[PDB]
Amino acid sequence: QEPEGSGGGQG
Amino acid sequence: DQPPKCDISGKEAISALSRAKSKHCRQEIGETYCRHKLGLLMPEKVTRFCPLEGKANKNVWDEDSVEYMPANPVRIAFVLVVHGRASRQLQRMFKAIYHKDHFYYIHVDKRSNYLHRQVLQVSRQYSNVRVTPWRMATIWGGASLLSTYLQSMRDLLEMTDWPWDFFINLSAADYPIRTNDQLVAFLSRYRDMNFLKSHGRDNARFIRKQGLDRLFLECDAHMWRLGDRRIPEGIAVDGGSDWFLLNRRFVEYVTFSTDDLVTKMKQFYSYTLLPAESFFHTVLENSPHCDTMVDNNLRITNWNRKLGCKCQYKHIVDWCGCSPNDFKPQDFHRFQQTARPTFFARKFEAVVNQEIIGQLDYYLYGNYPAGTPGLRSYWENVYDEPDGIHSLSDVTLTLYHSFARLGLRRAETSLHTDGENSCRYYPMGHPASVHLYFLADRFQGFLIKHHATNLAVSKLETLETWVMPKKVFKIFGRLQFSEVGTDWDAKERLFRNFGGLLGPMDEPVGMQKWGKGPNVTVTVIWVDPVNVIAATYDILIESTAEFTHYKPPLNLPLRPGVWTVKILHHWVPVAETKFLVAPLTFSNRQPIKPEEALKLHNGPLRNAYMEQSFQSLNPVLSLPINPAQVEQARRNAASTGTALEGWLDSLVGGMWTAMDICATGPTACPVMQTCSQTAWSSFSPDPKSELGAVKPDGRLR
Ligand code: NA
Repeated sequence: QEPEGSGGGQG
Repeated sequence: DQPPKCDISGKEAISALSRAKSKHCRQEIGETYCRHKLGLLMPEKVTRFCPLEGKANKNVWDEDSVEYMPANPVRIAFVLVVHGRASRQLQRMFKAIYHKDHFYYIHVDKRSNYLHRQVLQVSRQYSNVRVTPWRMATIWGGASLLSTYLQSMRDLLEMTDWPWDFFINLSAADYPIRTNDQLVAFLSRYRDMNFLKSHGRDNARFIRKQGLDRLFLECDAHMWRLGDRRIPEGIAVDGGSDWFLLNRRFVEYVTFSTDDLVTKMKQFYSYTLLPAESFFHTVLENSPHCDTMVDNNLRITNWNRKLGCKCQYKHIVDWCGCSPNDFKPQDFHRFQQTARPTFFARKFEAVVNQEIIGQLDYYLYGNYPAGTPGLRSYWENVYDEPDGIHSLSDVTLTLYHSFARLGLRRAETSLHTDGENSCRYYPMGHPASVHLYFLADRFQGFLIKHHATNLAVSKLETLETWVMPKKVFKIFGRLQFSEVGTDWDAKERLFRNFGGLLGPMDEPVGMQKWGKGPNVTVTVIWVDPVNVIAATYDILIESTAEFTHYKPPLNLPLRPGVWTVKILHHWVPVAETKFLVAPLTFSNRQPIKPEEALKLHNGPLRNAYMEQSFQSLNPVLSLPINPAQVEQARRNAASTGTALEGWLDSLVGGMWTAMDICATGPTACPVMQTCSQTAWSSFSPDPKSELGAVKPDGRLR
């Protein structure tokens, strides 16, 4: 249901 | 310490060089940066071989499609990439997915030696199970995970005696949500397709969130960010989940092709964060096989980014990452959806919630026979002798030793006689193994296996002791629970230090659990073993808050003994809990010496836990400081050997109970039961995780 991808940005 | 081959001015590279530890790592950081500086490291343009104007997006839905019986069923190569301690859950999942016509190739993280030894026992029993002889340390987000998959694909293609048709990767936290028969029927119908799931958002944002436009290097079990880089021109870059199913024809292409696309992408993704989330999508969509892609990985992933995005890998990678949550029983209905085809799901953890694993396994392959033992229990090894006491800490070594002595004392007092007591023991050596013990998703404590001399017959015996912690939480407000521990898991909302084992140099964390209601404010008070008040603070509990936690900055070392944490509401008592800071009997795995014990067990380096003082609160809260107890605490601080052991075991005995003790072999103690005949021992029967002979239908379950 939710999007895929484990990256959450630089911070 | 030779200088670099080029001037290094990038802010990110200088930061990585200052934080790196080994000379080999600083050198490799320098070489990578300088090669990229000259434009010789990354490709700038790449050939696209796909004849399609864009993406394919082939369609795959009727539930009755999976009920037919194929004449030419596919045979599957499962690649299991695993780490950690949960061998019995991996065995349970392996049982559910096993069929004699498939193949299983298991890579165990280099750092998980216990799990590797358990996996070797499986590979020795079955001819269609093999372990990778090479083993990488596959850190989260590491470049090494793509190296692992690529090498495993080359290995599998060269295994001529294993004629497989599909490639499927799984972790120890995956589980099937449909039967093997249904999986085979579906893949036999679509054997020329590839199953990869794309992110499902704006592609430009996906690139930035993944850090795909940044240069990374894996070294010293860390992913170092070294600067920026350009996306290569001429190709479409895509990505999403790194859990997929790929047919043999495409794996062959990836492994043996020497064309411009595969060559340059293998170089690009050698220096990429989370490479397996993007490399296979990008190659497939730009290759001659682009028209075989189905935008569905046949998985349900339990994303809950309100909880799973806490930048919890900052110590492992120079980036922020997210992780899926563990399923709970209320999620069972999600496995029965028929919108799209799905055959696996993640994540599952038996130390977090096993009930849902049980529901799923029995729904798929039926209940176990009545009277089957251990179905609601779970055992997880957390120390195994072959790995050595230097793999423990001084804290866990000290306390595991004390739990074993607590069990020997139970054995002695459980025999009622007026003659020689044949249940008196003398401890020998170090613990042989330690297990966590759960029952019905409730933590029951530790199981310690250890050796001891039975003194009446003067013979060595091997025993296992069960110790359980005493309840210490004591209460129309909203507060439901309160606990002190370390290694708080913000995603699963629990302490991963399950037993709450703490020593004087640990930094404890206080947690509170709340029910629904109006917003409120409360006061938290930390009290040390001689009634010194260490810290006080207020906290707002908003009407939506479910968990709160905070780690007060307490000067070290902490005074050993039983601490107390109190919660008040405008001076009105609300609840309290206790926790143990244990004195240590070991120093670098050696018996501690007087000079060491005095410096560690006499309270903080300074005379105070914080700059701010709270002596004015002792009378208001009725917490008087007894001069006598303060003197004795200083006396205890100087003790070693026998006196120190008595002090420790006195404290452990007040916070832990020896529930039972059993013998693994023959024993001279008449009241001791055999471990295999108990309900709690790690030697007792556990058929849900036991692997036996292959059945006529080719199954183990
Ligand atoms: Na084998």
